[PDB]
Amino acid sequence: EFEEAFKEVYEMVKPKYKLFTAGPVACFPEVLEIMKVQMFSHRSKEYRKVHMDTVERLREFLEVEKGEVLLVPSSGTGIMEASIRNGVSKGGKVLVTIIGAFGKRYKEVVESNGRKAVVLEYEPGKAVKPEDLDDALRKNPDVEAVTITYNETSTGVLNPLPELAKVAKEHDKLVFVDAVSAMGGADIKFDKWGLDVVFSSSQKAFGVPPGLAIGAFSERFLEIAEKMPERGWYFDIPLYVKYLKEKESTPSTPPMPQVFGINVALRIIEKMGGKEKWLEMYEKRAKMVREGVREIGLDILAEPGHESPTITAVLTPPGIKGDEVYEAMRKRGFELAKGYGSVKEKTFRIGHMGYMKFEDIQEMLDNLREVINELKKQKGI
Amino acid sequence: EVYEMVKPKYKLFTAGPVACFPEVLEIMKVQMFSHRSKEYRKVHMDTVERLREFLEVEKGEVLLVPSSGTGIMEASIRNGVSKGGKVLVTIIGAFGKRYKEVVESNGRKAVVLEYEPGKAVKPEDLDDALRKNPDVEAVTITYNETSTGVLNPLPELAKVAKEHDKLVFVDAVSAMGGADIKFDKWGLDVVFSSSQKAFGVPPGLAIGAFSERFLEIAEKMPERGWYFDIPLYVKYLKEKESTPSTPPMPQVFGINVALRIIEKMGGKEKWLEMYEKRAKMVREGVREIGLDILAEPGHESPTITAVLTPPGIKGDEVYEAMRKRGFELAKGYGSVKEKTFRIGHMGYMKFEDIQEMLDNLREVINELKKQKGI
Ligand SMILES: *Cc1c(COP(=O)(O)O)cnc(C)c1O
Ligand SMILES: *Cc1c(COP(=O)(O)O)cnc(C)c1O
Ligand SMILES: [Cl-]
Ligand SMILES: [Cl-]
Ligand code: NA
Ligand code: NA
Repeated sequence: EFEEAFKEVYEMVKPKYKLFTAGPVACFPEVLEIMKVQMFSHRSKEYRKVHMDTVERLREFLEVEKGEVLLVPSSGTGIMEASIRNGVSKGGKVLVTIIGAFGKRYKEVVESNGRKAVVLEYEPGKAVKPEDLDDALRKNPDVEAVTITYNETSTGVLNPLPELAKVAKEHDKLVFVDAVSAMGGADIKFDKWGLDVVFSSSQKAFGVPPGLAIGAFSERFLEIAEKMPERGWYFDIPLYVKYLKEKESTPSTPPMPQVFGINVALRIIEKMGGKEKWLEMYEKRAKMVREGVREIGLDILAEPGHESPTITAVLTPPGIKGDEVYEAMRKRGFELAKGYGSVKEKTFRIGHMGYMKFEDIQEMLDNLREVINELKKQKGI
Repeated sequence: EVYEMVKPKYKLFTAGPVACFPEVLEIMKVQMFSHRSKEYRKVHMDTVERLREFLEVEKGEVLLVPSSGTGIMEASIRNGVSKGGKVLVTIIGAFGKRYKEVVESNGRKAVVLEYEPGKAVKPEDLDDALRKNPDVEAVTITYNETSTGVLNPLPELAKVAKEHDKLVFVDAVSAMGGADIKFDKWGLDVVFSSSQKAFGVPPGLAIGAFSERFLEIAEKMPERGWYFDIPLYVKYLKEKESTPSTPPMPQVFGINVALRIIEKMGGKEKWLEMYEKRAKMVREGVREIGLDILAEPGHESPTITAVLTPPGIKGDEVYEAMRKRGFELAKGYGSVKEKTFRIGHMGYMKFEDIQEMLDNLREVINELKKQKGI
């Protein structure tokens, strides 16, 4: 009846580019289709069934048996905040490992919530070393938890989580993991690696629209949380666990479309053969992108052996800014990602998450080569 | 596979989420892109601007937040009330109780002014409560209590609060878009809503409006966090025309479509009159069946009605009975979930759909009475 109301907004949001973004990312058509289904009550038997099926699929995917998996109505950073209000004493110290922009965000989340942050920082492109963590924990024995950015989206680096988590546990510390750009793209074995908190978002490796956060919490974390004073209501983890058990839903209204979308995404992974084959696909995309930029004669930021399977930070040739590549590719129909953080000018990024065909990547790379050559000639280099 | 579990199977008269317009559902499936792109910044600001217009906000700030409405309920407390500070929480239903829970769980103290389900807060009672509670920093008001179908006299209540120089926090989750709101004019300091009620958009997004006074306090408020740091959201809106973290883009697009629909129908005035017309139709419809509502005279909600079931009949029975007829109403909520069931009148629903729902409700009531020997 109000076609024009729809058409007016469509003109602003209609598909314009082939997406190689850092999040949100291109969603699979099956996911987009479920996003338009009519709503109904989140307290209904119909919804409770879907909410729980999604949680079950995530417990399987994340290999969680002893801990709890929750769906939260917020972006991933919501659980980042939750980890601090629930698992660290007021004024308590947190050893925040920083290898990029999001490690810095965790620090801000720690401090803004009344906790203290002890930093172990590296230059963009480097990954945290287990030996340095052990060293840091040695001289900072009063810290209660350690945060690890599994996949640093600003640098295209994947931290060696298993080994880092091992070291943290040897010091009997809580392990908090920001896996926003890692979950669904890099493996996570929650119980086995001894993680206490891991969180992610719907709009990265899972290829679902933004609006939902996914969290997994250990028994150890939950025991501390239920006794943690003034942790609030919106991110009261024990409250969420109680609602999941009793009402098979969330305390407040959940982002239903995104939940349906994640369920579809999990079924897609199952259809293709399971988690292993899905992660294999991600590694093949990453490889193709890295090898492709290498052919063009460009270097990447990530140190060898720690390259991200979800995104690559490419260093621009001398005299060219990341923004210039971003804008030039857009004019050719390709949306990459601007550099982020302290390397925003010396790099641009290429995401390889969500709906992405190998042929589209190849086409993107051929256009990038021309963009690079043209910018060089343009500037006389 | 998933479509089977979520496919449409009921005519919706829910308490939230609600039935969304076809236009809104269609925009919900558009492909995503960066929330840091020029394309998204344009849509984010257009939506915020249409909301500032709708809410009549000029001096304050309007924000879109990645959370359900309760998220801003929490934000109001962490940003506008000193730690250990006192808040006068007015309660007339289940959600007033939630605000109380949010106040206490965040380390603040709640002073309660509570009424039995069906009643509305009286400006005179609020005035007396405030005189006896001088240390109170803010007053919370549930504009539209969804569990009882009651609309509080916000303008008059906000008036009293300001007379005592208190901050005015308003839970308008089931009110915004269904009952008028004049932010600047009424002196409100915080008002928040969700996408899944009167606006008829899927859940996942929260809307908030904040006054200069509130922001001044928030900026100096220690340890208010990051996710609900209002001044941070204002800064990102101003500089990045987006949110600090990733926003629920589909729902933002949906709210924009919804606001354009309101415009195309004649504007806010005509939209609100449409809501009152719908509510009046439901109230007379149930009263014609021989039923009464819970809301006290003059405080009937334009978005939802709490209907008292006949003696011997539970609200749940009517809910399940209607479901078998293809109609989805709402179970009673709170301490009256047995004596009442609810009929929401939000989102997409033609007057004819309401009539068809009312006719089936009549047969359902008689069928229930008959099987119960009534
Ligand atoms: C994208 C991202 C975040 C923020 O996720 P949101 O959903 O916007 O809150 C945090 N950490 C990392 C590593 C990310 O890539
Ligand atoms: C539905 C409702 C809420 C909660 O809204 P959410 O989006 O689920 O957080 C709060 N208050 C009232 C009056 C409501 O109707
Ligand atoms: Cl609810
Ligand atoms: Cl961001
Ligand atoms: Na602009
Ligand atoms: Na602006």
